[PDB]
Amino acid sequence: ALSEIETRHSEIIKLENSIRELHDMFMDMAMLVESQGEMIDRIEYNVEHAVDYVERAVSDTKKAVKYQ
Amino acid sequence: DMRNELEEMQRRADQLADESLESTRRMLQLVEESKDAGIRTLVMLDEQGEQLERIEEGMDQINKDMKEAEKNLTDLGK
Repeated sequence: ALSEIETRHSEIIKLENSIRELHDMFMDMAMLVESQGEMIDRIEYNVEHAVDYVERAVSDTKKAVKYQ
Repeated sequence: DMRNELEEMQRRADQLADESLESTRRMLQLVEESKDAGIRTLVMLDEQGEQLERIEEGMDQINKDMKEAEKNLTDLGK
Protein backbone atom coordinates (compact mmCIF):
# COMPACT_ATOMS: atom_id res chain seq x y z
CA ALA A 1 0.00 0.00 0.00
CA LEU A 2 1.54 3.32 1.10
CA SER A 3 4.68 1.57 2.38
CA GLU A 4 5.94 0.78 -1.12
CA ILE A 5 4.84 4.21 -2.36
CA GLU A 6 6.90 5.95 0.32
CA THR A 7 9.82 3.58 -0.32
CA ARG A 8 9.81 4.44 -4.03
CA HIS A 9 9.49 8.16 -3.25
CA SER A 10 12.43 7.95 -0.81
CA GLU A 11 14.83 5.95 -3.02
CA ILE A 12 15.12 8.52 -5.84
CA ILE A 13 16.23 11.81 -4.25
CA LYS A 14 19.36 10.25 -2.73
CA LEU A 15 20.54 9.15 -6.18
CA GLU A 16 20.09 12.72 -7.43
CA ASN A 17 22.13 14.11 -4.52
CA SER A 18 24.95 11.60 -5.00
CA ILE A 19 25.03 12.21 -8.76
CA ARG A 20 25.20 15.99 -8.28
CA GLU A 21 28.06 15.61 -5.80
CA LEU A 22 29.89 13.38 -8.30
CA HIS A 23 29.31 16.01 -11.00
CA ASP A 24 30.84 18.78 -8.89
CA MET A 25 33.83 16.61 -7.95
CA PHE A 26 34.46 15.66 -11.59
CA MET A 27 34.27 19.28 -12.73
CA ASP A 28 36.79 20.43 -10.13
CA MET A 29 38.94 17.46 -11.16
CA ALA A 30 38.91 18.59 -14.80
CA MET A 31 39.88 22.18 -13.99
CA LEU A 32 42.76 21.20 -11.72
CA VAL A 33 43.98 18.61 -14.24
CA GLU A 34 44.15 21.29 -16.93
CA SER A 35 46.15 23.53 -14.59
CA GLN A 36 48.54 20.69 -13.72
CA GLY A 37 49.05 19.90 -17.40
CA GLU A 38 50.04 23.49 -18.12
CA MET A 39 52.46 23.42 -15.17
CA ILE A 40 54.02 20.19 -16.44
CA ASP A 41 54.45 21.68 -19.92
CA ARG A 42 56.38 24.58 -18.40
CA ILE A 43 58.39 22.02 -16.42
CA GLU A 44 59.37 20.19 -19.61
CA TYR A 45 60.39 23.41 -21.37
CA ASN A 46 62.63 24.42 -18.46
CA VAL A 47 64.23 20.97 -18.27
CA GLU A 48 64.97 20.96 -22.00
CA HIS A 49 66.60 24.38 -21.81
CA ALA A 50 68.69 23.33 -18.81
CA VAL A 51 69.97 20.14 -20.44
CA ASP A 52 70.83 21.91 -23.70
CA TYR A 53 72.79 24.55 -21.79
CA VAL A 54 74.56 21.80 -19.82
CA GLU A 55 75.71 20.14 -23.03
CA ARG A 56 76.88 23.44 -24.51
CA ALA A 57 78.77 24.55 -21.40
CA VAL A 58 80.48 21.20 -20.81
CA SER A 59 81.58 20.97 -24.45
CA ASP A 60 82.90 24.54 -24.44
CA THR A 61 84.86 24.18 -21.19
CA LYS A 62 86.25 20.78 -22.22
CA LYS A 63 87.54 22.11 -25.54
CA ALA A 64 88.94 25.25 -23.89
CA VAL A 65 90.88 23.30 -21.26
CA LYS A 66 92.06 20.80 -23.89
CA TYR A 67 93.48 23.59 -26.05
CA GLN A 68 94.67 25.61 -23.03
CA ASP B 1 -35.28 -18.87 2.11
CA MET B 2 -33.54 -15.48 2.24
CA ARG B 3 -30.12 -17.12 1.90
CA ASN B 4 -28.06 -15.10 -0.59
CA GLU B 5 -24.58 -15.84 -2.05
CA LEU B 6 -22.13 -13.53 -3.92
CA GLU B 7 -19.28 -13.56 -6.41
CA GLU B 8 -16.15 -11.41 -6.43
CA MET B 9 -14.44 -9.06 -8.87
CA GLN B 10 -10.79 -7.99 -8.76
CA ARG B 11 -8.85 -4.83 -9.56
CA ARG B 12 -5.09 -4.40 -10.02
CA ALA B 13 -3.28 -1.62 -8.19
CA ASP B 14 -1.10 0.44 -10.51
CA GLN B 15 2.37 -1.02 -11.02
CA LEU B 16 5.41 0.61 -9.43
CA ALA B 17 6.12 3.67 -11.65
CA ASP B 18 4.84 7.19 -12.59
CA GLU B 19 7.68 8.43 -10.40
CA SER B 20 10.33 6.65 -12.51
CA LEU B 21 10.02 9.00 -15.50
CA GLU B 22 10.97 12.46 -14.16
CA SER B 23 13.91 11.81 -11.86
CA THR B 24 14.87 8.92 -14.16
CA ARG B 25 15.50 11.08 -17.28
CA ARG B 26 17.50 13.60 -15.24
CA MET B 27 19.49 10.75 -13.71
CA LEU B 28 20.30 9.37 -17.17
CA GLN B 29 21.34 12.78 -18.50
CA LEU B 30 23.63 13.38 -15.52
CA VAL B 31 25.11 9.89 -15.94
CA GLU B 32 25.86 10.63 -19.60
CA GLU B 33 27.54 13.92 -18.70
CA SER B 34 29.64 12.21 -16.01
CA LYS B 35 30.67 9.54 -18.52
CA ASP B 36 31.82 12.20 -20.98
CA ALA B 37 33.77 13.99 -18.24
CA GLY B 38 35.41 10.71 -17.23
CA ILE B 39 36.46 10.02 -20.82
CA ARG B 40 38.01 13.48 -21.07
CA THR B 41 39.84 12.94 -17.77
CA LEU B 42 41.14 9.61 -19.08
CA VAL B 43 42.59 11.29 -22.17
CA MET B 44 44.18 14.14 -20.21
CA LEU B 45 45.69 11.76 -17.65
CA ASP B 46 47.24 9.59 -20.36
CA GLU B 47 48.77 12.67 -21.99
CA GLN B 48 50.18 13.83 -18.65
CA GLY B 49 51.71 10.41 -17.99
CA GLU B 50 53.36 10.44 -21.41
CA GLN B 51 54.79 13.90 -20.74
CA LEU B 52 56.20 12.84 -17.35
CA GLU B 53 57.82 9.79 -18.95
CA ARG B 54 59.36 12.12 -21.54
CA ILE B 55 60.71 14.40 -18.79
CA GLU B 56 62.39 11.49 -16.98
CA GLU B 57 64.95 10.83 -19.73
CA GLY B 58 66.12 14.43 -19.93
CA MET B 59 66.38 14.52 -16.14
CA ASP B 60 68.61 11.43 -16.09
CA GLN B 61 70.75 12.70 -18.97
CA ILE B 62 71.41 16.06 -17.31
CA ASN B 63 72.29 14.34 -14.03
CA LYS B 64 74.79 12.06 -15.77
CA ASP B 65 76.32 14.91 -17.78
CA MET B 66 76.82 17.12 -14.73
CA LYS B 67 78.33 14.29 -12.68
CA GLU B 68 80.77 13.35 -15.45
CA ALA B 69 81.77 16.98 -16.03
CA GLU B 70 82.40 17.55 -12.32
CA LYS B 71 84.49 14.39 -12.03
CA ASN B 72 86.54 15.31 -15.10
CA LEU B 73 87.18 18.85 -13.86
CA THR B 74 88.24 17.56 -10.45
CA ASP B 75 90.57 15.01 -12.05
CA LEU B 76 92.26 17.63 -14.23
CA GLY B 77 92.48 20.16 -11.40
CA LYS B 78 94.57 18.00 -9.07
